[PDB]
Amino acid sequence: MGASKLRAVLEKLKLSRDDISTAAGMVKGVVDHLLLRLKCDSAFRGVGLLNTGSYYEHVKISAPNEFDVMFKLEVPRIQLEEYSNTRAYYFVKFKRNPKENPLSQFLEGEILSASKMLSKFRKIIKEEINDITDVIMKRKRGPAVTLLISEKISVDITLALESKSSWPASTQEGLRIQNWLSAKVRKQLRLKPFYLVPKHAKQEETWRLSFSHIEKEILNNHGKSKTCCENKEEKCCRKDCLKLMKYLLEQLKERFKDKKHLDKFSSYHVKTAFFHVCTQNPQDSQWDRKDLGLCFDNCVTYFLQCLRTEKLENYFIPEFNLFSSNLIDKRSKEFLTKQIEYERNNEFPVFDE
Ligand SMILES: [Zn+2]
Repeated sequence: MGASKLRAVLEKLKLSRDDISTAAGMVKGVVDHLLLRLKCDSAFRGVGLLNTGSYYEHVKISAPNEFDVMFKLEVPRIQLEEYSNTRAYYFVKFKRNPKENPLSQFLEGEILSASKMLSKFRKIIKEEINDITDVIMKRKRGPAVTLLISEKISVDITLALESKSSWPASTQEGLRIQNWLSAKVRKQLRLKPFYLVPKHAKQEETWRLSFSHIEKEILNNHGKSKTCCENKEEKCCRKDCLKLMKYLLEQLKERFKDKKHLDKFSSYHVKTAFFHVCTQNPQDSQWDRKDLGLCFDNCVTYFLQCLRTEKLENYFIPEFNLFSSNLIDKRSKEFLTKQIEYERNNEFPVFDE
């Protein structure tokens, strides 16, 4: 219950709205030009922009000079094959689509090559950018490409495949929103497409499931009550809490920047944990504005338990553990645990620094 202070922090974050908005505009102008270029290419005919991520969830609170952008590509009749026993990684094949389809230039045997596709994606964007100081492309550190706009704004660009078929079985027990949002809503959401982003596992040519569009839909229609946050009597602190969790993690990564201890943690971990706290606390009355202090403390406490037990399930794919030993070592989780505990015990000093 340090609610008075948390409000002041939120109020401070609002002062960044204009810079972030101005920056978003420049990114948009550039990313629109790029989309027009991509659409001229045979391989990327059904390419489109996916308006997802923190900016579109109204939850981007820092870093006017950093954006993530996702392009989507409609890929009909996809066949998936699970990579090993990872529940989130897959190989991509096609259902009787061998020829007359421009995407087949990207095949290696029967599987679609992420590496070939990304290389052509990058090459197209580079060509376009080379045809036009105010926009450059950073060289490879491996998020397909990264741009620098006006020598100032860094934009990470991700290509995603869109599949309109039903979600893979590993999502069967995920998205536990039945008692928060409804069974009805869960049914409707699961009829929507899923996405696949290029992502190495273990190793190569695998793709990882992505649901950034569902995450956006939940965040922008987030109450048990259909009118949550539409009137003064129903202002909940759910987004405030998510904002504070993200800022906490950003501020900590900034503080221990010289250490490598915090490099593996990202806002996705915070966002994932936050959705789990929404599931555990399904009623809007558990997110009363006046209880901002208790609610933020639930979020922090939840996040600490994930660290201590080394378990943070992907919200969509329950068997995919974001905090497994294979992704993040015990020492890093133990370091973050200690810092969060210190921070909580001292009314969050990093919120002023
Ligand atoms: Zn609300």
